[PDB]
Amino acid sequence: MELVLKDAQSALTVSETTFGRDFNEALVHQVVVAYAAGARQGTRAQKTRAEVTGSGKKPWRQKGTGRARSGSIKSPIWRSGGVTFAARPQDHSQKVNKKMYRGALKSILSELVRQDRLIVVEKFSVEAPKTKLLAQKLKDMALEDVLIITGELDENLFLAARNLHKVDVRDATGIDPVSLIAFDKVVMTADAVKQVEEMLA
Amino acid sequence: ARVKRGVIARARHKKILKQAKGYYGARSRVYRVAFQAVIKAGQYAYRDRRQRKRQFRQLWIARINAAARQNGISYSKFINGLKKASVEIDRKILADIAVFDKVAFTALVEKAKAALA
Amino acid sequence: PKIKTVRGAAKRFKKTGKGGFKHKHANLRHILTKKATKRKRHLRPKAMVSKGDLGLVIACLPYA
Amino acid sequence: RLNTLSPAEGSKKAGKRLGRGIGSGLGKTGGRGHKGQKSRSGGGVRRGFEGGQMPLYRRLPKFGFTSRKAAITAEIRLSDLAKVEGGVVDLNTLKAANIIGIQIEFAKVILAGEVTTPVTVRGLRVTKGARAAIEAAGGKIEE
RNA sequence: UAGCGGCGAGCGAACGGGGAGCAGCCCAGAGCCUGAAUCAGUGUGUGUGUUAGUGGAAGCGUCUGGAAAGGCGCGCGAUACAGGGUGACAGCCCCGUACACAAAAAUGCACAUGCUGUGAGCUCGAUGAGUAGGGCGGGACACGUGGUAUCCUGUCUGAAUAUGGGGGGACCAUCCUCCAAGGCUAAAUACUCCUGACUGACCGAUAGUGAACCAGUACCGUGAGGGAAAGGCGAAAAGAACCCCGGCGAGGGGAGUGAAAAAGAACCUGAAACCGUGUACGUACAAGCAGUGGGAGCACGCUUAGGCGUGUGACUGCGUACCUUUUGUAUAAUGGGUCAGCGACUUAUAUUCUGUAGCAAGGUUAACCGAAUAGGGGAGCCGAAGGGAAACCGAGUCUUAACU
Repeated sequence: MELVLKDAQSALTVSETTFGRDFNEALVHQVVVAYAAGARQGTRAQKTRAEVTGSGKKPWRQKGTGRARSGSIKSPIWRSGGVTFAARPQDHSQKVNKKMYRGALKSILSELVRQDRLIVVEKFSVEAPKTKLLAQKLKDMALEDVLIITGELDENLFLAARNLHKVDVRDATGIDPVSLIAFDKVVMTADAVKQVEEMLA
Repeated sequence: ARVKRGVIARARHKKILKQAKGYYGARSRVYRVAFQAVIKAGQYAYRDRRQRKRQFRQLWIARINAAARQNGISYSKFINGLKKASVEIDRKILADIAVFDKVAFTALVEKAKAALA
Repeated sequence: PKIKTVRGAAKRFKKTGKGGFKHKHANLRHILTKKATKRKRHLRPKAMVSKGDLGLVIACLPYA
Repeated sequence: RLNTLSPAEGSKKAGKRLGRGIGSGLGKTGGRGHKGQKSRSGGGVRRGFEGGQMPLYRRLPKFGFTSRKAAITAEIRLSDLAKVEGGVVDLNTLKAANIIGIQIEFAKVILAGEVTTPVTVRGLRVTKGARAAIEAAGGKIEE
């Protein structure tokens, strides 16, 4: 399969298994839900009846008051009392199999090619580390919301995209499913395309 | 994610208490009694969608029996007569003619006595 | 945790090729001279655990 | 399109929530019947408990012993040994190919399917059928 | 898992493998030789960090509005669109943020260096005795005295000491390995009274700390100890000058501020129970889960009278609450005065089955390294082969002298 370059008007020869397969929506959904679940810092705790600051003195005698029977002032039925199934800090990571992660990336890349959301430029670098220059450059290429991905992480490009909200610059190594799906257009350097095919075999 | 449950509980209680307007005392004010009142009203309403068919039929039979005995025949003999005369007018309509149109009812009694003899 | 085997059940049942469990027959340890040799000869080979009891055995032996 | 991805059909089943209402099906008793030891929190009897009758794992005699030596014997198919990288098979050359394990001292070359290349088996026991199958597809067995 | 186990309930290894980290030395002792590496204690110098800080971009017009950061129109900054405030939602109003700098003094760490102490290295010798082991009692080892190795010792004893001794799970022999009865030693590791920065599919005032508020307080108890409730006017107090009733009151009515005082300090919103005032209808000869089906009349709205809608409801058929527990409850069996808020199948880790997704005779990694949800890492686990108590055999195997 060939990818038409935007500026050089060449065609980059790619794998049909990586950039031309089907969209497995179930697989992609599992890897997306799992990625987002991996981001949860699961930090919280409520106090069970054991950890509430009280005493284990029984508040009234078992029998003879006409009150209902009670044994602790830290019961979960009592106000001020201790959550019944109080939470603990927990890990929310899911295992994604490696072939399911790579499969999901192959599906989403194939759909970015198929929906014309994938732009392949030969070079994409900025002159000076200025956000003005990258803003003008993306304005000239009719791109507002964009994921620039470059095979060699330029310093000046990284500093130029750090203030722009919609724009994100990645290396070809650190792409994730949720950003290929999140951003409207993905602009890959040709070197990044080659590195992606080396990653995804 | 703690979920407070004030707003939706208020909506359910209010739904039930709107369905109990007009009830005496707590039956229209207190939720815990208006819930039972609303349900028991539901069961009665079901039961009485069947009984209104039974009650209306016995009303109609009493009116046809009255008007037919006014024309000198009982209800039993009148319905037998009209069935043998092959008249298929149901008894809502025979009750309604028997109130509003005395002459038509007289003629129906003549068909019944004509076929019954 | 990790599920502990009911340990005295592992000494008594052994897993077979299609998931059933074999066991040694009861009644052949002592008092023996009163028994016919036909009983004793039919109690020597090992036997499969019946349908009723596989639930219990699988519960006691979760790794075998 | 993260608001258009969707799971498969049948993959996410709901989850029983017990104790909520009459319509749900599992309210009041949550699916655990009337009183008893099993309808109680924590309630249940232990494994292999038949009331007090002597349990099955305890009215049947115990047999046997564990070998110590069967834990260091292995059992090699013929589907492998095209995997050994060499065309020569010893205990190492199998350990190196991640196929028996480090603790293994004894190995055996059971007929379990389709040797093709000529293989020289060294120092391993070979079954009868698989001796014929190794020697039939070129092959060599010395010991 | 092997094992231990009223062989019950349960307890539960090591070998070996993969990683994190890695570091070796000294005395029992003389001579040669000296300050030789070594650290320790201090001075000084350098570097860096902490304890105050400094600079820090870029906007106006118009419409709604009490007020603009909002709408609309046109500009500018960005290595700065983290965040907070500002009269509603601000990149450009303010404090900041990115970034670049700053220490008279006191310090932490790391090099360098001065002094003191300390000892390198070589040859030769020595190489831990009431000790190892034993008997009795007990304990620790996964191992409950058992066939029980090993370690510890309360009691009684008691060696050999490199042509020697310990171990190799009763025990003996052969072989292998190691040197007890003296001691020091970084890193990987565990924890958070306390400080700083940041983060949360954590809570938001009956929650979150017991404690958002002068809370371990009030209060209770002789005492140890127990232990509350209680947040929110407004953008800004501009928090109500003055007049009238009133007891130089309380409370109110005007006036005034305010966008708004049914935003007035008993202050955002302002529910329900509960209590009233006003209007329509019914109700003083009528018996009961108080409704429901029918239903006249009356009062309000309609309505080209269309004969409907809302409220009430005479009279009439039928009709003994809900829960729970039960063979069976109107039951005179249990529970509930009512409202409002909270209040009960969860979480973790293993195992099995079903659905679904990936790969498929293969599937998959764990710890960890980490450009760090990637990629490495296949140690391992599960499956492709069973039979047998086991050796062993193997698409067969076990039984048996052998099997129709």
